[PDB]
Amino acid sequence: EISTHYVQGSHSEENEALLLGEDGNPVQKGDSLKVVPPIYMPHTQAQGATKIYLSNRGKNIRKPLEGLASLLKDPRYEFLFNADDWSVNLDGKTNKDLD
Amino acid sequence: EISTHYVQGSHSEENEALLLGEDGNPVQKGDSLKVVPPIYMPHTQAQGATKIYLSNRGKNIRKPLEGLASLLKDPRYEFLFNADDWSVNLDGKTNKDLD
Repeated sequence: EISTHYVQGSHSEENEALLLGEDGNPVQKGDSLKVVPPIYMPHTQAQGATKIYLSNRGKNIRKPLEGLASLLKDPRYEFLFNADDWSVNLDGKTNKDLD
Repeated sequence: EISTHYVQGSHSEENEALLLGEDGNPVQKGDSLKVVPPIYMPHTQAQGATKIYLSNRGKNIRKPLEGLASLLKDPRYEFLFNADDWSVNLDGKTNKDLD
């Protein structure tokens, strides 16, 4: 819903128009275990610069996603989202089960 | 949202088309601590004179910004916006902290 495709018309994930640094690397690639969101190039399709059009697949649930992001970093929900032996990693694997 | 760019197509901040005075200096460059806004040249890119285009990046929040400015110039909200020692400078540095 935020990251913009490098080319208009198509919203491919591989065309993420992120904000790159002087060296060439993006300013903020983004993390999954951490809740930092990725940085993206500003949406602008005017003359002079490349045509940047925002993704058209985004829904209207930005506020609930922001609320969930705030909740994820709250240390009062460790028992829910960060269980010791029941923490689900990226690929969906748990150290122990419900037994 | 109100100032106009000196070059059409792009709205770079370095292309601000501020209405200059007879002597050469701008009539109203604007101030930050003071809530006075800068004056800009009229939006008219017709033939005969130089082409000046309006801002192409502004949102639709002119009314809330005017309300915020009115609140900022209100002496009844000093306890919020102009606290005694916890005033914030332009670079974001206060005399004291929350402790």
